[PDB]
Amino acid sequence: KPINVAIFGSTGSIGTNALNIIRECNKIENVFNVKALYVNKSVNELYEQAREFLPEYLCIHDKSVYEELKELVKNIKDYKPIILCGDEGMKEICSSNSIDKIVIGIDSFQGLYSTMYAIMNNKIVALANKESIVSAGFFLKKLLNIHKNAKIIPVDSEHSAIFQCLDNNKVLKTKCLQDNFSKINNINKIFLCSSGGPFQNLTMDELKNVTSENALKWKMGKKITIDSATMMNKGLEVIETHFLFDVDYNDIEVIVHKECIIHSCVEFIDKSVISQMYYPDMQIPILYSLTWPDRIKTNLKPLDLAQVSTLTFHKPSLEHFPCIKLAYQAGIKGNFYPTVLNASNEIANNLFLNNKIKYFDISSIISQVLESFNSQKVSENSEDLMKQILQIHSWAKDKATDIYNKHN
Amino acid sequence: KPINVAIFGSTGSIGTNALNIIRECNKIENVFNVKALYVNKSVNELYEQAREFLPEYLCIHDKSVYEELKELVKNIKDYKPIILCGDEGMKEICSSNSIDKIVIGIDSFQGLYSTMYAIMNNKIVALANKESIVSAGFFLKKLLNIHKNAKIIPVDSEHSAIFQCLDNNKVLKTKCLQDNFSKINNINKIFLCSSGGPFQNLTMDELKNVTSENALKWKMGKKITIDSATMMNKGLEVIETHFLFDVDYNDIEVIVHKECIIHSCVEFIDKSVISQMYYPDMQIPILYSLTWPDRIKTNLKPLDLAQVSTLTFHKPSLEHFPCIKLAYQAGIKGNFYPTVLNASNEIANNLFLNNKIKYFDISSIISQVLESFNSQKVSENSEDLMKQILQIHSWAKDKATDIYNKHN
Ligand SMILES: O=C(CC[C@@H](c1ccccc1)P(=O)(O)O)N(O)CCCCc1ccccc1
Ligand SMILES: O=C(CC[C@@H](c1ccccc1)P(=O)(O)O)N(O)CCCCc1ccccc1
Ligand SMILES: [Ca+2]
Ligand SMILES: [Ca+2]
Ligand SMILES: [Ca+2]
Ligand SMILES: [Mn+2]
Ligand SMILES: [Mn+2]
Repeated sequence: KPINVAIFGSTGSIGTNALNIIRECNKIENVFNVKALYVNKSVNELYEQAREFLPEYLCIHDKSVYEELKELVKNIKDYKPIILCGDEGMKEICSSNSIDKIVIGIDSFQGLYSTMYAIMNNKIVALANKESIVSAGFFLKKLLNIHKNAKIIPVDSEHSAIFQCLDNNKVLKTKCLQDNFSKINNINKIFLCSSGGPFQNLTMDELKNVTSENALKWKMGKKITIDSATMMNKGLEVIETHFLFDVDYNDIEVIVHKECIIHSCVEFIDKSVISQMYYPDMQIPILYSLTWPDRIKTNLKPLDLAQVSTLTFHKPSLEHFPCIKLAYQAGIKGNFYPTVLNASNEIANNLFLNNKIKYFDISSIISQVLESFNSQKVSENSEDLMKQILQIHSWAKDKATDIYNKHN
Repeated sequence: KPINVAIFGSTGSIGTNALNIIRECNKIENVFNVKALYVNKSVNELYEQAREFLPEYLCIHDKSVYEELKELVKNIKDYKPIILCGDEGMKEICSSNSIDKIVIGIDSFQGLYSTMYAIMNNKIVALANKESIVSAGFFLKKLLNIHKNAKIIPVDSEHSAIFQCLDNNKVLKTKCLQDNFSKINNINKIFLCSSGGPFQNLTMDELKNVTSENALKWKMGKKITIDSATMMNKGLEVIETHFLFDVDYNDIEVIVHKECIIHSCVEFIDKSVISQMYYPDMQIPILYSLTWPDRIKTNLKPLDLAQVSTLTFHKPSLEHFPCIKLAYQAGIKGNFYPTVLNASNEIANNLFLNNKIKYFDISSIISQVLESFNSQKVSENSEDLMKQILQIHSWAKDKATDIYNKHN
């Protein structure tokens, strides 16, 4: 009767917000069972969660802190969890029949690999790791066509908004990433809303001088904060929209909505538009991913629209935010160009973060790596397709660093 | 297969807008069959429509122009329609096995009356007439429980918006006007948007002396224009919301949205808000009523959110717009108080339209009638209940007139 959940990345932002909303929903009735918690290396934080939630499974990716975890957990009386580590631990959790739904709030390799294993085990995947969809969208589509009872349910706020705007009567006849999703759902176009970031109103001359300290002074992780500032975040979310909802790139419109109340909107084929709105918020997207197709009661503050008073919309300047254009171009090229976009941006974002390059150098580097890449035939074998994605991702990061080194 | 529709009141505003969107949609693909057209007395307008749509049935209410109708239709070649008159003709159309959906674009007695026969024949009724729901909501609820396959689908723009925000997998477990509709749809609260009418920036002293000319100089009929100016239209729509969707009065909030892009919003139990938006428009509400639970392609202009640029929201002042408070008071009292509100407002609206009373006298009269009414035992018998509604409607109109004459 309870929804049996695993949280991958349980000490990160998404994971901690998921546990917060689960704790609240479990106050009176047993709505969720927290079956498994996994972290990369935050052993002390994981032990504290284990004390509270007492999951059946605990897993830590970094095997150098496996013994530390086991020793900490011994102190919990009358608790004998299955304590695991590394990729093998992740696969064991994903394979458990006692787990229904998996929240993926880790990035990078562990994120893509856990997503893949969750799908291979026909789970419901509440996916918060947009970079998995960008890097490997065609591969995830292939896997979801094999593993018929698996589903990706979006958690990224804008994509949760789009999903909520749809009619569940139609959504239940398809699933995200499936060919023809937009036709079954009568989707014409998507308005993808953005905060615009901190640099949205600067002149070109001002924008040339910005630094990461300017971008880092709503509070989020450093990487995403930089991607919000360049609007590369939105570019990555355009690609994510294309894959999740089978919407053509020409039918995805970025709109800057600085109040961040409308989270995104869907235009249907009759030209009616449905939007989802709330304060900025991750509890609603996370909870909805775990309750869909139902909703359950929360104690969140109700939206006071009269207090909000004013909502504004404008189109972003592609001269000021060239990362948007690069993402459209990569997405439209398809093949492995999104993989290359993602990987090159990882390097360029970090160089800017660390004060090694200027704002317009971010897009310069990314553009040069995209122009250097040559289309490759897509492997038919799933395990070889994954190998190819990893090869291309590593090549694109090394290529970005080579461009930096040569200019330097 | 095609959507088989009858239009009641086919030369009125709703009826011509219905025929317009049917015509435009049929140019894209032929999906609607107009099976019947019924008009009050525009004998030559009905002829022109029959020429175009060639329905199986034609009906005119006024027997005086009945013969003239038949004369005109002889001139259409290879066209043998069934041509009917009056209430008898309306009942014959509603009983046709050929007709699935009936648009009610008429008012008064004939308005509630045609709605009743459509329900008794288990049809889909696209209902624009809020005064029917306000005045006779109990009779309609009872009828909808006798005739289980009948459904009312709302066309009033705000109520269509609300309905469009829902997941039809949940809607299909219930229907409009059913007890528990909001609980089954997980609805917590409604934002009922309003244009605010012409008087939001007026002071109390300015309102004291406004005239109907000030109200009548978005273009609509006189009665609803005056209701928009006093915000009694919104008050009626609050009661309509309560009946259609079973939302408690303390969970319906009126919000003034002068741009009229967001047409209304639904807050679910998780606090997520979903809204419908488009240009001001009656084509989408009418079309959705006929396509529900599907959507079809239109050639309407797409919403350009960046061009709209700014949306604003504020709370209405109850001191400036006392009709709003009277509507909530009547709705919360329940029983036949809504019937009394509607009927007394019909008289007061017309008194102001004809320069016989001032703006605050409208609410004064309505308030005095409501205070004179005493709750009635609600008949369990459907026929007796309809008689009660008619008796109370008549009483309230006469009481409003009595109050005006005693002061005058
Ligand atoms: O992609 C993102 C971050 C980047 C986007 C953003 C930024 C600020 C607000 C809204 C959107 P962007 O439009 O600038 O690319 N979300 O999905 C953020 C969600 C967090 C919402 C929240 C929770 C707590 C406190 C405050 C904001
Ligand atoms: O109740 C109504 C009329 C009263 C409300 C109103 C008035 C203007 C705009 C929006 C709403 P109110 O909020 O002032 O009470 N609708 O449902 C009107 C729908 C027609 C929309 C449209 C179509 C064509 C041209 C222009 C406006
Ligand atoms: Ca160690
Ligand atoms: Ca929905
Ligand atoms: Ca298209
Ligand atoms: Mn996002
Ligand atoms: Mn209305």
